[PDB]
Amino acid sequence: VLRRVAFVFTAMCLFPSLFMMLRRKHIAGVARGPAWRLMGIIFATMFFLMFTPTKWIHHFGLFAAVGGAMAALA
Amino acid sequence: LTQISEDAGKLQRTGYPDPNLRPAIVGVFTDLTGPAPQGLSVSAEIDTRFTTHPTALKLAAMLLAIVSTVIALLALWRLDRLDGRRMHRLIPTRWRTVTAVDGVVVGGMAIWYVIGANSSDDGYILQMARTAEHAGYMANYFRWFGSPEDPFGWYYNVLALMTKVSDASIWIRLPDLICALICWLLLSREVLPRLGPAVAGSRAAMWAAGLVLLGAWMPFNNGLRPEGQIATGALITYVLIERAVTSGRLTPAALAITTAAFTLGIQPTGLIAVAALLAGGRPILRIVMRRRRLVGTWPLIAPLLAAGTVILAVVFADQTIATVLEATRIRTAIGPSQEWWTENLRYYYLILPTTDGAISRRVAFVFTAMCLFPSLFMMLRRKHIAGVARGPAWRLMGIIFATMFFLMFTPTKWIHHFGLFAAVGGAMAALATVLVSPTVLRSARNRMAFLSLVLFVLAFCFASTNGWWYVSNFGAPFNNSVPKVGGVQISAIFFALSAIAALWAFWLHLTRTESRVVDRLTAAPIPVAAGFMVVVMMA
Amino acid sequence: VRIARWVATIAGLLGFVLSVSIPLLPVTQTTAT
Amino acid sequence: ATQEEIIAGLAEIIEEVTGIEPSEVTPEKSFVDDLDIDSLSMVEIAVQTEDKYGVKIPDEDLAGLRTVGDVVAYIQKL
Amino acid sequence: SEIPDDAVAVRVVAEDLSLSQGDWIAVTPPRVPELQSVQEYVGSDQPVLMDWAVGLAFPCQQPMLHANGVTEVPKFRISPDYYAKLQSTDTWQDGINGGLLGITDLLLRASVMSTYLSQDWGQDWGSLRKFDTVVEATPAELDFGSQTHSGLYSPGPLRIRP
Ligand SMILES: CC(C)=CCC/C(C)=C\CC/C(C)=C/CC/C(C)=C\CC/C(C)=C\CC/C(C)=C\CC/C(C)=C/CC/C(C)=C\CC/C(C)=C\CC/C(C)=C/COP(=O)(O)O[C@@H]1O[C@H](CO)[C@@H](O)[C@@H]1O
Repeated sequence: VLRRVAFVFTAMCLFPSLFMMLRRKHIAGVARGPAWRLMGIIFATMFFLMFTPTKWIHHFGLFAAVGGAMAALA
Repeated sequence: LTQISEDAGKLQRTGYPDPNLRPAIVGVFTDLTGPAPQGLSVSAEIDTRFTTHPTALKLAAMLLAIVSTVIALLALWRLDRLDGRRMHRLIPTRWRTVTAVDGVVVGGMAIWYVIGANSSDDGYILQMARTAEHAGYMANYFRWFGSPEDPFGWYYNVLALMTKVSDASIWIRLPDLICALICWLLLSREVLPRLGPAVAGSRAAMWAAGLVLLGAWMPFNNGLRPEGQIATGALITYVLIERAVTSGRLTPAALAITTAAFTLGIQPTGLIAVAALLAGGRPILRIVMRRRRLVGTWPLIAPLLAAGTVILAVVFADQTIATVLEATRIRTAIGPSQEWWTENLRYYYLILPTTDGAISRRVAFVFTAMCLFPSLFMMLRRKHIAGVARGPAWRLMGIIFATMFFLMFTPTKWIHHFGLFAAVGGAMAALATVLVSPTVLRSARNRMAFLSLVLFVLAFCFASTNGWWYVSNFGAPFNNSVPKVGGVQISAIFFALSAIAALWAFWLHLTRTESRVVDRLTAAPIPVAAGFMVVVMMA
Repeated sequence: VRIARWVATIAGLLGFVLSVSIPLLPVTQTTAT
Repeated sequence: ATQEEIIAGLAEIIEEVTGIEPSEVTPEKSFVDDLDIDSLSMVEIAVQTEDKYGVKIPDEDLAGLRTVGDVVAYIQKL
Repeated sequence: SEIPDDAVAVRVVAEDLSLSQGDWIAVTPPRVPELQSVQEYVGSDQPVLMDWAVGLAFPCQQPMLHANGVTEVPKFRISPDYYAKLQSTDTWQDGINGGLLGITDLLLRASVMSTYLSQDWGQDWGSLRKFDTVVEATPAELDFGSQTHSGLYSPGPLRIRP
């Protein structure tokens, strides 16, 4: 041992939801915690991990699940 | 004649109908000699579509549009000067201090301007600027069929009229020194005291701002690739939107509109300007709503739309919209598509025309990921931090986070070229080194963990080779291999220092927070990290 | 007072329509055969 | 103007624009002799006092009056 | 500078102590060349086709400039080093995707001629190819006529693909 539909739509639903949860600071509808956990996962698997490091780019559509719940939260 | 072996109508006329097979005219070559016979002619109208110049009507409309938006911004400046605030005392008392950091930044951007490393495609932009006086249309010289770099490219005309004087490497490269001294003179005088009293009262904050400006400027913006001018564009539109936010006026906001419009035009990677424009959308709108009572809406937003579309008067100065569409599809067909730049940033470290991938990803993991994320987390976690003023800081954070999902890997497929936010990432790093300062982070654990992160990301930055592009690495300390000192690599010893700091943080997690050795070691880790990177590049 | 307010609107959006009409304007192409 | 309401509001705007917690703000502390503001950051708070209070501040008294008695003594003189 | 000043005679000495098929050498009698710098040989009047990687290191040689649809015919092809030329430069310009090399290899013969970086022998600065035409010819007369005015029409789609 020793990219136009799959990410940009997910960004266009991601950017409003973060600002809405930031400004309102608690929502009547959605529960508080695992919303922010789904934020944490999507917002961490978008960049520092897969964009800053650059570990084998362009496996485009791998937000099949969490992007779905993000569009639902949108 | 006719055909012998069907008649196929009533003539010998034959050929394909597809208008994608045409000759590549190089000349009209023959091998028969003598006087020319009658009835012999070969004629071809060459496709001089882009080589135009505007008529009297278009030139008159261009001049009327320019002078009309200058009149309407002067009328706007007379309109919003109705709160009786006069612009006395030019170059204010905030500016007339000279700090010791200017001897590191002005006298460090001149030694790097003379001896430093040019960018990858500096020859490309110099070569397509030296020939555009005789061609007359700013031709993308090399690749795309003689089609122009004019869907935007006004800036190369400045280099085109700048090659009238001698075109050595020290004189055509001067717009990346003047735009390196109106970045810093706007980074230490107009955006750090705007960012609060802590970032200006400290000296380590302005030091890490200067050193991160230097360390993010020196690999990328020093060439002829106009990414330094996008840095100065984003910084000018940010301070020109913030001045308008403070004093309540609107003509700095309209000048910020036209500057973000202009420095959208320099490069298609100039969307950091419109991101900086969009991030101040609510304060501009509330300024319009404040002045919406005394003066009506229609004389208020008409100079905004006037000074928003005058970028089209410099972009479309000598290119028709049909000509520009035929110039932009051409790159779209035969050009590198977004799936072509992805497997061309790792493979052999080949020189690519508008990209740096060794240094870009290695410049942008550190200097906007060890000073972007901790300052972001300490910003949105602690809702009321003592020194830092919220709103001028969140707008700059929005510029950085908007341009990471607006330009990079959406609309254009350039890989990370870190030279965009070399200016505004300096102020970003100043925010970071006042957000891990001992006056805001009481925990020695949470400081020592960040010092472990700093040492780890500095180890990752030293992981690859020490390799410059074409003739900048004619002679280097470590040209081919990883930089190693004392047999073992410097990457491994900074990994070991990261391990030592991480263990010292995990050991201080359980004891918990004295202030004897930790306060002297993690006081301002950003300027010492960025200064080590600057001095190793300079050395 | 109201003069500068008038000058901000007219020849402001005249500047807008002229600055948007610049691409759709005549140009004198130089053809070569 | 109940000498505490106005003061609290002006500290809420100092915190919003200057970014200083409502602790240093006393009459004993001021713009340039004790606290740290600047000539162009103080026009932001000047225009915010003109916003929430109908008090058209002259351009010479703004630079003239040095302390934080400037902001109180002018909203209580309509 | 390796051989001393009293050294008078040289003799090339070779060996092929590797018996596989891909291990062979060839020689040529030694020569002391007549070395001229590039700026002395290539002036500022003979138009060269600079490759895009090397434009800033060569800031004085006049590149081949195109005037209303035709170019000058180049005489040299100053290029970057071998790996960046083979994998990064001539794949950025050829007649497949626009390119400048599509109007040089169709018309001119390129032959590499020997260069050495001065005082740093052992580094590939690049390569300097000397074009020569296949048949002797003259630049065309090219009578041009202006004032084909336009609104927003294109005359027809450009040739981009077969
Ligand atoms: C309420 C109110 C009115 C205002 C208040 C709101 C406030 C405060 C702010 C909101 C904003 C605002 C105010 C607006 C008011 C004003 C307003 C109404 C709008 C203003 C908006 C702003 C801020 C700027 C406006 C910008 C405008 C109007 C024009 C900009 C110039 C351009 C780009 C025009 C586009 C031209 C057209 C029609 C098509 C061009 C196509 C295009 C742009 C991109 C496609 C072409 C491509 C893909 C090129 C890429 O090709 P490549 O493969 O990358 O090639 C590389 O190039 C290098 C070569 O060296 C190498 O790397 C490669 O070869």
